[PDB]
Amino acid sequence: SKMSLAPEADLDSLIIRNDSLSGAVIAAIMQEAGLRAVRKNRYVILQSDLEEAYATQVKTDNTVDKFDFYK
Amino acid sequence: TSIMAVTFKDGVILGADSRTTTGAYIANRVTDKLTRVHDKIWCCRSGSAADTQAIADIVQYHLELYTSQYGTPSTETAASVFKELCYENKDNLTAGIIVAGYDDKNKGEVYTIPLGGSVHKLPYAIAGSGSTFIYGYCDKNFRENMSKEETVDFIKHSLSQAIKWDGSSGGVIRMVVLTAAGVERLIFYPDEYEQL
Amino acid sequence: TGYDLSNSVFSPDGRNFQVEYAVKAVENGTTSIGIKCNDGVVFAVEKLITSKLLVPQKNVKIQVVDRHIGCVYSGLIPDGRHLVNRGREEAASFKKLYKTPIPIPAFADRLGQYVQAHTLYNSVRPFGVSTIFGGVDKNGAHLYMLEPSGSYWGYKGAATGKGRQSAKAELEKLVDHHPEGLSAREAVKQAAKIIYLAHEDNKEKDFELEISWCSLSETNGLHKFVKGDLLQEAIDFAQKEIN
Amino acid sequence: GYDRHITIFSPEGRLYQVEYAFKATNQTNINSLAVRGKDCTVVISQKKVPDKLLDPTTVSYIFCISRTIGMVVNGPIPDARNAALRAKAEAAEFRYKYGYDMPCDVLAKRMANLSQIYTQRAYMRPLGVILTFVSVDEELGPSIYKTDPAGYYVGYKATATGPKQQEITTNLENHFKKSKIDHINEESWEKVVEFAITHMIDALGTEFSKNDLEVGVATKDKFFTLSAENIEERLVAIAEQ
Amino acid sequence: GSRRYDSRTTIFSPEGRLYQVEYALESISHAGTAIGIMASDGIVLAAERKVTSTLLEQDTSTEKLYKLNDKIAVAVAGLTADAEILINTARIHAQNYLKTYNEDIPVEILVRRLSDIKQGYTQHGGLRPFGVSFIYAGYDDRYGYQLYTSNPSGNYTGWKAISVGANTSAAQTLLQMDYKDDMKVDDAIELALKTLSKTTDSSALTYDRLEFATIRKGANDGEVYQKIFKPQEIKDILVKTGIT
Amino acid sequence: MTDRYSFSLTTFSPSGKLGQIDYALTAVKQGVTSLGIKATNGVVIATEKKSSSPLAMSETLSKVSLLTPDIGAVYSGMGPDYRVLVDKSRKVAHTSYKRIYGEYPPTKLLVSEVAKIMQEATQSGGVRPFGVSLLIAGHDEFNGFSLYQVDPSGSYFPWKATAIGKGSVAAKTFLEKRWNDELELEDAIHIALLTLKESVEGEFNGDTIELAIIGDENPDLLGYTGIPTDKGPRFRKLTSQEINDRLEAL
Amino acid sequence: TTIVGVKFNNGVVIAADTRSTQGPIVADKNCAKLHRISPKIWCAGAGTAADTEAVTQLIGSNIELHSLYTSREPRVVSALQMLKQHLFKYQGHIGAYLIVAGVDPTGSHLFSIHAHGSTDVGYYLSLGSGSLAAMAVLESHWKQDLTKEEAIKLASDAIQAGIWNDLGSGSNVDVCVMEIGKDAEYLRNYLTPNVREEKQKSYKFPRGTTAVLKESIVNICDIQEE
Repeated sequence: SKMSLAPEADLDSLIIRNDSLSGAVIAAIMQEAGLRAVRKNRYVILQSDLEEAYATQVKTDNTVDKFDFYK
Repeated sequence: TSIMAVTFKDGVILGADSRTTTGAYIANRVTDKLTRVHDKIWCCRSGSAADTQAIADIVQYHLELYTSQYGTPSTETAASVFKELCYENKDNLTAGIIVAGYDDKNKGEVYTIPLGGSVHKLPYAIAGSGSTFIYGYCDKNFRENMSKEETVDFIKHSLSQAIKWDGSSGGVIRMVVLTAAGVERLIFYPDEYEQL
Repeated sequence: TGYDLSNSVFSPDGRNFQVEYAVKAVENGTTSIGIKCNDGVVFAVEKLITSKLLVPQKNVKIQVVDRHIGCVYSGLIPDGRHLVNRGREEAASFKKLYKTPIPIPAFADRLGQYVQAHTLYNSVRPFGVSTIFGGVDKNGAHLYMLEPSGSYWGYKGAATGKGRQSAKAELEKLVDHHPEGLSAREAVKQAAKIIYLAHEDNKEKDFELEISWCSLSETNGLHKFVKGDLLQEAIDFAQKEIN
Repeated sequence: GYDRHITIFSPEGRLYQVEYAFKATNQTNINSLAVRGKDCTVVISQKKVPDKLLDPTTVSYIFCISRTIGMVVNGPIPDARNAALRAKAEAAEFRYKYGYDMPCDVLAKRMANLSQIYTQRAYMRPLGVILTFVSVDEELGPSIYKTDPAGYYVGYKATATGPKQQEITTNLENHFKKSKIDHINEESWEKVVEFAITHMIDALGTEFSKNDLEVGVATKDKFFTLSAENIEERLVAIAEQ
Repeated sequence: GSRRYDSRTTIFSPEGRLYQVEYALESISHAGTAIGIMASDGIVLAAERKVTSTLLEQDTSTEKLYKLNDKIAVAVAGLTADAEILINTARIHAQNYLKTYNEDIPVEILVRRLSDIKQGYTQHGGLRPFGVSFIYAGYDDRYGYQLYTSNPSGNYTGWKAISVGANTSAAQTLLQMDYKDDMKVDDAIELALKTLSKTTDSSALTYDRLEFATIRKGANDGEVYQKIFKPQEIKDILVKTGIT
Repeated sequence: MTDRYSFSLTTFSPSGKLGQIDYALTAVKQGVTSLGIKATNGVVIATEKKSSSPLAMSETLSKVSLLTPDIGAVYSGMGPDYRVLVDKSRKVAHTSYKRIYGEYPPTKLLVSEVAKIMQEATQSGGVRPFGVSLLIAGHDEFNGFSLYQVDPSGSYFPWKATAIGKGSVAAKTFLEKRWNDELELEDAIHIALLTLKESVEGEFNGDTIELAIIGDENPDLLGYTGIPTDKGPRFRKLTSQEINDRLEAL
Repeated sequence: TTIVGVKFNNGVVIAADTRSTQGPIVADKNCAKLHRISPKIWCAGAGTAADTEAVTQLIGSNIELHSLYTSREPRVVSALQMLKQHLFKYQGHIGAYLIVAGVDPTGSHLFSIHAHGSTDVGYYLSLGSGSLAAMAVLESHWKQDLTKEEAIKLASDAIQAGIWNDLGSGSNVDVCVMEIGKDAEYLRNYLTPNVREEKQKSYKFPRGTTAVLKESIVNICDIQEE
């Protein structure tokens, strides 16, 4: 709500992907989407930036990363 | 059954009749005796129907494996696999097989493997039951390096006589023309070849 | 800790220590080169003369396989002499069944499986030998080198043994000057030049040079030994330049 | 000590030794990408020849199993040849005992089961290759199945493997996110190759000469790898776009 | 080579004992309790299950009582998995003897045969011993009713009343004060339930957590009928004998 | 070349309990949730799809499988270990019971042949236990429907409804209270989904929840008419459209 | 015995007689002669009746398993290639003659397989003692391209003619129609030529006609309850 976003971008797309996240990882994602918006030179955070920034600073793969055959 | 292969200027031509008897009764008047054991090496089968079909599936399996590892087989090579299944088991199997191939490095070749189990490189072969009745007719008329029109006419006159005198042969004459072109089947109906 | 003791175990990294160790056992052997010429191959091996009792020209470390595949190796001499021996079965057997002399890319494959199998159980030691083997069949010349790991590749020159640094650096200059593909008759004299240069880090115990070649156009694609005059000329050629 | 050398469970509940095999895979620095066409499949992989001395032709990662099935391998090359030779034998044997050509799925499922027996016996060591089979099966159309040392395998709309596989995954996903279909659509097989190389230049950042790539294409009833001349034609088509 | 990873499950200890057979005895002391009582005119086999949740359908379930032919039933205490393997080798050897002599197998043969199978694994092979202990209740005309227990050593001996499983010691001392030789099949039932009622971990004793089967000669013409009770006969016999 | 492992790698730890069957029962508790409910006219079994990636297809993977036309199975634990055990389940069912008695094995019967396969993965030398637990639902002619669980030990049990996997502790508590004796196969389907919705945090599309009934026989899937003696397969895996119906019925 | 297989456009129809004999004595007036290998692959057997029964069941299991393992419907040529190999391994002891008909994703097929492992294709086939009497009828009216009602008539005529003119055949004609993309139709007892005409009299004896020496009862139930 503090930041300037396109009304096209939507938070509902994000919430489902990760099943674990904390209030400090979220802080970093918004910085990254808003830092990346400066390279493209966009006033708003477009939904392309929001998605890219989501996939970085998450990970949480160490246990099924390449060992997915335990299900 | 009466088979033959005649090498010619471009490659080699195989021809056979389509009769399969069990005594006086004719079981099948339309049966393919020219089998593909690879895409450039065909063979013709005579002798006991079963014995040679067992060899033809096993040779088809040995040459597929040969291709996936070592590269395209030669006609020479394919002839030697038949040699090893015929000679080793010659007390059980009765197998008179002509193997006719087209390389792009040696043109058409014919190897014949009679009931014993030896290879023989010949420039034209005849085998089967009705072969006996044309040994003399072919030896007069075979020149080497004939043109594809002339060679098809030379194979038809041959088996025409093989059909007329033998009781085990008859029906359609199928043909496989096996060249640089690829694989071209001909067929010749009973009305057509009984005038010539 | 306990991951080095045994074969066919992996460390947390992803390595077979026994196989890494075997390359150190290859590293002690004598220098051995292989030059792919235009028309065939030239094998050449430094054979150390240990003492005045060893009989001259009588301990060939070049073993032939069939009539057209030279094998020269460095490492554990008995262990190489077993890997070739198994290789004389694989060739004689192919030749029985398909009645054609076994092609070289296929022979490389048979040996490969056999060495690769000996890195799969606790029960067998990995081979301690690097092989250089090649020859001429109806598709041209090939040259191969077989690591004790079980990998092999094509090559245009190969080396193994203590002199593998200086050799592989010298085979680069030989493919520079002669990008067309040097002549087989000439490459006898060039292989000699690569053994005498790689024998300056080992100039303590003199040696005796062995060369063998297999060329389509010189010997009819049959593997022979160079002997007599052409060999006595090779010694002269390399020796005059490095003076 | 002797729970982490052989394949028995650890006290925690994990097959350590199997897990160690996957780290053995990314020890060659090959990256690969594989996409389903509309009637064909295309798989490109980098081909790094280290020394000047190696003959560039023999180094290869694309293995012809049958006319129907191609196979691209990620990992150490001794185990490559060991899994490719066993694949060829099963491909032939199938044809012999059932009388048609082995489908892609059935070759994939036979490898996963040999892979399983290797993590259950004690004296066997699991092979450290990841195998990807491309084909144009006749029943199901274009297919890709990727098998691994554990013995797990699954179908794929597209896939990548290697050290920098993560970068290549993001692109392959971004494309199926926008178009909302399972497979790249373009009838011709020539233009699926052009698309393929574009996504590798992005994902790795590397510009590719004609020698750095090795391209394989499965169409109907033949699988080939493209000659060094043909890979140069493709790269002129990227430059002219 | 293989020697490094080798447990050696067949060596002696420094004192002339077999560790690995001792330990098999230990894992049998966690499993459920099983009791057998020998009356003059029958045998009671009564076993307490290790499972008890209500989702589980204990009504058709049999994991304690098995018939080996039509005169010899066994009860199990140990790994239920392991026990099914020895029971098919017994079922087969019981039948071979009927094939070759047209006469039902003596109890002594069928017990002595299973014991030596178990003995077999601690003698050679390097396999881990079996983790099972059987109570055999069987009937033969030579001695009448007979009862036998075997353990993972392979040593078997007959008994008048015995118990394997949890608190083997405690169950044997309760029986020892009460048992008498003039018992009938009615009297024995009442002593079997009561003894399980005093040892069960849970104070309540329910009909659903008990398995129960007898062998009585009250089948006509001098014969023996083995019945493994239905869950509705057990329920009525728990109210009759006054345990609840 | 040789195999020289003939000695058990499963020994008795000095306080009973075979060390290797304890561990394997932990890898069965890491697996994905899976559950089954028995009614008076069918059985339902349901499980959640797990996806390596969004690139990986998931329809190609079978996580519910057929053993015979009347007995289906679903697992929790390791994927590779279940694949080889379903193929050894069909051979031993055909070779020691189909050829010899004609009909397909009863469900009691078939569970015992599969339990001997597990058991002999510790008694024998050189091997370790299968890292899976099976649920086996089926139907025989003389005992109706039944549901079984075969654990990596070998022990089996009849259940009325059970669950296994990581959400096994939560799931069986809910089923304890919800199950009844009168139940339809239609009602049970509603319980099976409702529970498995709590246990899957990921996407709950009807693409990615695989449910299959051992209900009643399908005259249509038989493939041939004109034999009133033969009956269709009782097993039937539901398509994705049909499962999306029962979701909007929540 | 008489067995015909007649391919037409959209499927194949395979029909047989029903009399099974034990030398000159008819063993069973009506009997099953069409065996099912899988839901789409039917075959019929002449020769020794124990050999065809046992071989179809053995190739049944091996193709049912193969079906579940690959997850494809079975192709006809699988059934042909497993028979060929298994009949050869015995060197022609097993006297099984089969017409293996079936449909699948490739199309319809119709094969014949003899006791030595020899195999053929055809568009009409025949087997058994009265096989020659069926071949005359096929040759007379078979033309390329037939409709389902037409082909079914041609198939039952041929068996119709094998019943009158050969002694080994009698009683009912069973037909079995397999169309591409449809459920196989087994049409049991499709033509009944002649039923057993009545007896002149009945022969119920009055009770007490047999002479009985003793009587007893044999308890078959398990040993009676406690």
